[PDB]
Amino acid sequence: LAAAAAQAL
Repeated sequence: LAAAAAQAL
């Protein structure tokens, strides 16, 4: 999940 979120940017 942390990576999914980071992907926003």
